[PDB]
Amino acid sequence: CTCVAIIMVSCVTSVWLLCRTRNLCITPYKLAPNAQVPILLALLCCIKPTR
Amino acid sequence: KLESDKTFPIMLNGQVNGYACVVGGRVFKPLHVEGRIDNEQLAAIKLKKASIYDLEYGDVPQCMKSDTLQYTSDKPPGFYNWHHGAVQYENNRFTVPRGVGGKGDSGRPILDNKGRVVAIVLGGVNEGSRTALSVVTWNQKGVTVKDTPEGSEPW
Amino acid sequence: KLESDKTFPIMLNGQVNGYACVVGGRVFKPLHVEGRIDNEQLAAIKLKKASIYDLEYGDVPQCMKSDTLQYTSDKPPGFYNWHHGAVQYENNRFTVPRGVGGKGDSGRPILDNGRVVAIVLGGVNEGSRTALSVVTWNQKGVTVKDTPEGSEPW
Amino acid sequence: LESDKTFPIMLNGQVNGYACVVGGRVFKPLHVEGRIDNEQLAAIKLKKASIYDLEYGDVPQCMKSDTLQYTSDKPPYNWHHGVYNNRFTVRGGGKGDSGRPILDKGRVVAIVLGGVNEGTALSVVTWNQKGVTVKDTPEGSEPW
Amino acid sequence: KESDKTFPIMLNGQVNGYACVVGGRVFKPLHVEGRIDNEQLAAIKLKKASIYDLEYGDVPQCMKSDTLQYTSDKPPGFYNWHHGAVQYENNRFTVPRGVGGKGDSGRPILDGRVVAIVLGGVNEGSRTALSVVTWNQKGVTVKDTPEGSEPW
Repeated sequence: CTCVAIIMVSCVTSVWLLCRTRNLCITPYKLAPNAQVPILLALLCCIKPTR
Repeated sequence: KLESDKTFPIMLNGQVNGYACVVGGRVFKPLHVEGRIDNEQLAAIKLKKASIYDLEYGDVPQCMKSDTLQYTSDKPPGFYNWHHGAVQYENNRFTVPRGVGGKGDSGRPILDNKGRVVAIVLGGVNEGSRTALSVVTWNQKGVTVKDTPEGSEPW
Repeated sequence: KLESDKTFPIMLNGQVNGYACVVGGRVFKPLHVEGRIDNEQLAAIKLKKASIYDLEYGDVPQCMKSDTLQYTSDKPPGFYNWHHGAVQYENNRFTVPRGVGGKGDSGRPILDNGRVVAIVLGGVNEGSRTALSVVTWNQKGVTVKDTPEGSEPW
Repeated sequence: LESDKTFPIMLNGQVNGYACVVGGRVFKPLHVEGRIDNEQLAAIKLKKASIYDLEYGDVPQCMKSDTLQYTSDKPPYNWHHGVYNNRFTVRGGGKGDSGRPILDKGRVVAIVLGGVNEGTALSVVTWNQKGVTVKDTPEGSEPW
Repeated sequence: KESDKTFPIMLNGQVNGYACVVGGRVFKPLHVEGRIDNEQLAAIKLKKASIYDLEYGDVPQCMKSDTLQYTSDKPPGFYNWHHGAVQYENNRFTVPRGVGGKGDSGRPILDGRVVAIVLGGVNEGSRTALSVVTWNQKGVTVKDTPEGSEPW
């Protein structure tokens, strides 16, 4: 019970951290549609190509 | 001066405390300021939050996508038009004359000669005979960046 | 033509999506247009639906009770005025010039030289006149829908 | 000219009555229900007073200096439609002129709430000689 | 419009407040800081009345006869000021909105006599109601502070 509990909280906290970073990665580019989205960021903080 | 229509005010307890502006088929509004945008179609959209820029941003709905401003990061220093008058850009700082703007002028777009928005104003600090504006701009690469002179106070 | 502000533009997301026409002390709108009437007093009434005829109907309040379009089931073939121009009734078919009307112009009445003769709901491009889908009222005066084959809602 | 500052209430899209701001507080009679037709006064929550038949409330911050001003001295006065044995009479304002202040040198000395045709007296709220608020309501008054 | 007597209070070459010599005594608002641009005046010991937000001292003997006079008679109406008009009404010192502001506190109000020393305000609709230290009906010094007044 403890081990499922600790893996659950760690996994949820990790995914929360990651999705937070995902947002904080895309939003600068999201907001500024006309810039170039660096390829590395494009593939890693995986992104739609905006117009 | 004529494109200033597309910014519309927010109503907070019945009074205007700020403005929401539509650019790039995306409506923006400062986070710090509360209210409901004074029109119906833009009142509906769930506005997503961007704390690190103090900007709530949302996807303007369909039928007025072609009715929005454009923007560029190309910002040579000089005079740039703005609702209350000109804003002089120099030493990587936007500054308007002393005392113009204040409470309620947040979210006001700053345009260039060709109607393209260069920044949205969020605050200010009065230095000497001028007042420097804390804004949200796009850098030379063009990613969004909050620019705040020291001691800027939200509007 | 001018006695048309009895007819009221409904609004969906701020722009006029269709029109709701007051005839006979009753507000009509078509189902296929969704949205809100652009009038507070008309915004209240519970509109009862009728799919077979594709109309939602409501009893008007008193304040406009005497100020409502009349109708008529007498429809000789001929020209009947309509907001966007005349309509021609011939071969028991309501038609308009090719290229006038379309999305949004549903639910605008057809009047004669001024009682309602039909309320329009759609249309198919016949030819160089364009046939219309209308809820006409038959010679007995019971309401009926009139669809050329393959017409689509406006 | 200051009648602009009696704000018409709306209910179901018609003028059910009016509400007025005097002395830095807004005033709306109970009987006439409605949404006030003004955004900045819409957000004041009106605390009721049945015994004077007026819900009232302190006006928002940014209109304290733009209220009409009253006074209790009423020698036996002007009013929206054109009005004083200690009784306000005027035969032919009716069903909807509820809450209409009755001005004087631009002071309000009453708010009208209803009336009875003395075939026509006004059911009114005033302020007495010592200045305390009181309702003066004629026998047979109907609200408007 | 006797402007020699008036000294701005100086920080870094800009005006932050106004301290006035009235009736042979220097008064200033306590919350404003700084120095008079005058060699003789600046050294004088100033004594505080915290409740009133008023600092007072004695001006030197040489300037005792060259100070503006004060008077407590303030009927409702209009008074002269450098930027325009000052209203008295209903026991409020009122000004039309947007004339006057920060760094104006302590400014004396002239008819030329001083009747009331502004310390603050609040801008309300079409009119700014002034927080001011006055003399009551019996001549006693009293602060009148409208609710929510931000000191100027």
